[PDB]
Amino acid sequence: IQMTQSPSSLSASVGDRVTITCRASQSVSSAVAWYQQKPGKAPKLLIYSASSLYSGVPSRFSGSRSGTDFTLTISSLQPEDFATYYCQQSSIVWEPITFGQGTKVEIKRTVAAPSVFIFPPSDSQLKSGTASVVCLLNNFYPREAKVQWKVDNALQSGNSQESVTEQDSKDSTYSLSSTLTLSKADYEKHKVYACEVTHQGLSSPVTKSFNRGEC
Amino acid sequence: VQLVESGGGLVQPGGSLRLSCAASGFNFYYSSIHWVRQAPGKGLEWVASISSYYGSTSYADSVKGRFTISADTSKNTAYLQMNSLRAEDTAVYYCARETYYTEFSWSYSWGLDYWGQGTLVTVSSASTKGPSVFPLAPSSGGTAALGCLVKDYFPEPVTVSWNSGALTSGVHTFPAVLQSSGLYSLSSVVTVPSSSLGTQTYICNVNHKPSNTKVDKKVEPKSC
Amino acid sequence: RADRFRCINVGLMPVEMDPDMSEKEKIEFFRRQEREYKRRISSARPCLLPTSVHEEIKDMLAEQGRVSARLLQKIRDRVQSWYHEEGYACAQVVNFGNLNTREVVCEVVEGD
Repeated sequence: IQMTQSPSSLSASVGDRVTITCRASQSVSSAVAWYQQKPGKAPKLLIYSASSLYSGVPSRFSGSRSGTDFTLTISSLQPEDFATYYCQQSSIVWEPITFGQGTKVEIKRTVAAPSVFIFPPSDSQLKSGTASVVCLLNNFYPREAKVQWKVDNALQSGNSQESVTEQDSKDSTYSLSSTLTLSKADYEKHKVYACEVTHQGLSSPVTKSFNRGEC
Repeated sequence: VQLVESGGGLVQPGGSLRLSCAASGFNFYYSSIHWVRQAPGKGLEWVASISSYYGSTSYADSVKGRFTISADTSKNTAYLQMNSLRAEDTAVYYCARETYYTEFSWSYSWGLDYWGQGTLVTVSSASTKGPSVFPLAPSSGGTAALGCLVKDYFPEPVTVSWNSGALTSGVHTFPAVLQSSGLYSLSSVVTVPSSSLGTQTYICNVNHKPSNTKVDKKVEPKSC
Repeated sequence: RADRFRCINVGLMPVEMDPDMSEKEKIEFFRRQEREYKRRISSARPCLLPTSVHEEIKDMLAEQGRVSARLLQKIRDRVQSWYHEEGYACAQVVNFGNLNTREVVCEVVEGD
């Protein structure tokens, strides 16, 4: 039997009321549980029997049932509540359990501009470890941000990878890393390496740069 | 009450692996043990369950015939024997406890209340590689950024700490990214007061158990 | 899982659970349910279901060697089919219980 959650994701501010729905598809049931999962961590049981609060869970979490439609409500959304929430059904005679697809809850907060840093390839790395140039955007919001790599003012595409931290448990900001990867030969055929950052909190895009060799 | 997963690791496609779940602190004869997995960037997927009270096992269709769940009740342990493993079986596997009552007409579940920490299973013909650690030196208000780049390792995971765990405020360890070489890379950064750069020592401690790699790298500003 | 089968007529015959039961209270709930089902079997009457249909059910149990919802549905269908074909028009299998034991117990209300 299927469990269809809605919405797939949502964004709300501290203090807001958040609602997540979950429909049991192709069967009635009665044993629906709700779980909260932080990225890469074991899920935590929030609600069992569709209404019962599990031991220690704050009372701002609540659950309700209307036939085959189950609802998880967060009353006073807190910054530490960002997570993926799952519903789960447990039917009779040890029938297979099913999880919903999950609903990702992100905290909406006021705009915050990133602090930008650039890191040249390590001077202890160039011996066969090639050239990795790192651009760091620290403690910003929203997650959307554009990082462009310029080498001698030439836009370089296809050779950078980004990676974003999860939302901060206290201030709801993100941090982001952009990694430009070049071979040892190509790095020394150019002098100026720059990371240009465009973001909603920046009135103009901010560039951080260094020159190869000049420490 | 605690559950501990063991036995995960790297295995070639078509290989076999046996995971164990030691559950201490309750009466095994009255609770079911579930295996639930999470592939990278995907949702929770229930894998299998065993009830000692009803003497029953259950499987998801995606693993029926390949996986066998079992239990040693005297040792308080549950097992998931995984045969004919595929790349799509690569995932974090958790075990969880569920107190569960059923008749034919109705049933009652107290939820999957206790969960293990999870163990990673990587199904790939690619071989293990240890990571290379490079400093991200502070260069050249009042706040400076520094870090460590961990490059070219396989499989996941690596862990990074600062000053052997004494330094936690301002630390951001990024999720690993998959490079074209087939290996993983990530970075860990921390912001510290500028004045401390000459008065304080900053070391990143990197640990990659799959390749038995343990590195401590001090990060200093470059003296030009 | 299921080597034995019993059919009982229980005309008279669902539990509103306590909200924050402790571990010991869950164990005591299971024990209470077992004890009450023992009493329920003891005070109930045997089914009209004849020996041949019992052997058919025993064969269904022996074929899979493991009970499941689909097998219980098939057993319910067989039992109700015999009852309705025999002239007990409002006969109904209302439940299966004692699923934690080697003996599946089928509860019927016969009527007529």
